[PDB]
Amino acid sequence: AHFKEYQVIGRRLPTESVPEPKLFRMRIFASNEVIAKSRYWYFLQKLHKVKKASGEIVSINQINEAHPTKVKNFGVWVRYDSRSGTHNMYKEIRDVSRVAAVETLYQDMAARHRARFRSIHILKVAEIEKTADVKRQYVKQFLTKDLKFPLPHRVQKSTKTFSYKRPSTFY
RNA sequence: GGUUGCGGCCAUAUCUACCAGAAAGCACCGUUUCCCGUCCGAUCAACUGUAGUUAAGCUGGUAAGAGCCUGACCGAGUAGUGUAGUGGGUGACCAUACGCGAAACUCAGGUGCUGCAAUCU
Repeated sequence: AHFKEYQVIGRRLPTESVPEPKLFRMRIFASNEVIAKSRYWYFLQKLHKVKKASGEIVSINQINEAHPTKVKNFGVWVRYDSRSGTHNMYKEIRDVSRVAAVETLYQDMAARHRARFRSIHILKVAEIEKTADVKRQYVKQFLTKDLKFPLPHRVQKSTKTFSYKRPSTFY
C-alpha cells in the first residue's frame, strides 16, 4: 500500500540479571504496522543477537512529514541485491514527503535494476533544500532560476470510441 | 584445618618444572626364625616400633604454564535447517516470509568438590 514512515522502538526481553535493556529504535518505511514490526525484527536480527521470540516491541508510531506541501530534495542511500551481488547506491529525487520519495525509490529500483522490495535496504533517507548538496543532473535541471517548459504534443483522452474531428495536440 | 581407611561424582582432579610441609600419617624404614611362590625377602610373605628420615611418596603454593572445566548481546542470529510462494535466476544457486538455531574463534573466570568412621599440637 502507501508507504508510511513508522518508528519502531523495541528491546530484548527483560531478564532478572538485565532489567531495562538497551531500547533500540528504527525508522522503517512500510505499508502497515504488521509489516512495520516484521521489517523491524528483520533488521534488528541483522545488527544484534536478538530475534522476535527473545524480544519485545515497546512502541510503534507513525512519523508524519513535517510539511507535506513543500517540495524538497531527498538524498537516498540504498543497498540492494542484484542477481550477481550486492551494491550500495546513492540516488536522489524530488518530492513533498519522505514516504512518497521512498515509494518513488522502490519504483525506480524495480524499473532500473529489477530490484524487488525483498532485495532493497533503505540505508538513509536524507532531506536537503540547499543546492550544491545535489549531485545528480537529473535533479539539478529543475533547480535553474525561472524554470518554465511546455508540455508538447498534448494527447487528450476520449470518453467515446468515436470522435468527429481529427485531434489537436496544441497546448 | 592436616592425615589415615573406605567411597561417590570421575582432569575444575591430568601433565611439566620449581618452591613449602608443624603435630598427626606412609614409611627413611630395619630383619629373615616362622606361613609364603620365583634367579633375586626387588615385588610378594611374615617379624619388630630401632639410629629418630622428611630425601622420595603424598598434600599445598607458584607459573601472562600445557591440558581440562564454567560462562559470555565474542564470533553469531552467522553456518545449518522445519514450513511457504505461479519469488528471482538459462542454470548453478540465491533472496524473502513464519520459526528453530550450531561449531570453530575471541574474551573472561576456575587449579577438584564432597560422604562415612577414626585420629591429630
